[PDB]
Amino acid sequence: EEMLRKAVGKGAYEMAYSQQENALWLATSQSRKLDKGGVVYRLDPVTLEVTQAIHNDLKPFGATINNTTQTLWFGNTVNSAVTAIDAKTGEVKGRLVLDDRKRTEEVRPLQPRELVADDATNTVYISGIGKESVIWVVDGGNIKLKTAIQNTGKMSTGLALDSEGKRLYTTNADGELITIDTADNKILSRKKLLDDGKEHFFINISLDTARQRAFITDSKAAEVLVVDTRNGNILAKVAAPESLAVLFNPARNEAYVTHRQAGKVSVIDAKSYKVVKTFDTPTHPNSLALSADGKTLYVSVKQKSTKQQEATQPDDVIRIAL
Repeated sequence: EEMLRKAVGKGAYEMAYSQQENALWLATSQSRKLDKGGVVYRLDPVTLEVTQAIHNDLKPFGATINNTTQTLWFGNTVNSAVTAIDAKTGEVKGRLVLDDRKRTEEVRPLQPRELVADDATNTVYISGIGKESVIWVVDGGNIKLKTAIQNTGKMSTGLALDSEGKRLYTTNADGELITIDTADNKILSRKKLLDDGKEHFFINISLDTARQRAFITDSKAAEVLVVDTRNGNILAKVAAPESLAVLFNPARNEAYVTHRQAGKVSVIDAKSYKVVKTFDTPTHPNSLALSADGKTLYVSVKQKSTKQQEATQPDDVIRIAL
């Protein structure tokens, strides 16, 4: 319905929402050439006005929040690290380097991508992408590395957590869905979701744990997958443009999907498995966030920026009253 576009800053990416603080956070990397480090912006959930600017010496990209500890967790992609920030005070609690290797021509350090927090065990799971990706398991209590789950495939970007079921899911560029037992950090199964001889980059995944199903985006194909998390069988193929982020809303039984190249956001009705609404978010939408009540959707919208020519305008956040 009602849409509000608000400029925040350059290099906007992922977001996190806190009902306790009644606030929204946006990770910004700022200018890649002029700025060393980045800023995490605290935003008014109604007006999107900056209510706090947290300067970071490492650029933040991915974002998640532990609702029990009220601790924000950000992925430092270009530094192979994760940052913990107190959501109430805004103080940086500490950082952990996940790949301290120096970059050469043969050595390419793994970079954090997605982050999910287990409020029950205070555990942070971080997807470290690369040729041979991993899942980093971080102790939220003392910001220390517990272990690194091996062999998640090529560019295993996706990450979603089933806290009660003790199941962790990740998706990669090998077209497979990987299920992990969080009780011992071991891969329980992996299944190639499609056997059509086509290339499939499953970038993101969002869970409907109540019905044991997952929504998975694909940047190489023009359809969003709905998958049964018990066996990996495909429940539906929703026709939509090439997709990046996906967020399921249990309060409305809908899934929202960003289309970077199309410049749009799709609303997928999870009962009929059809796109019932498309939001106009011109110029590369990126990440999604929902208010606690499921009534407000937040979309980070990025300007066109290249490796040679950066954007001269800041990125935006769009607030959509559902």
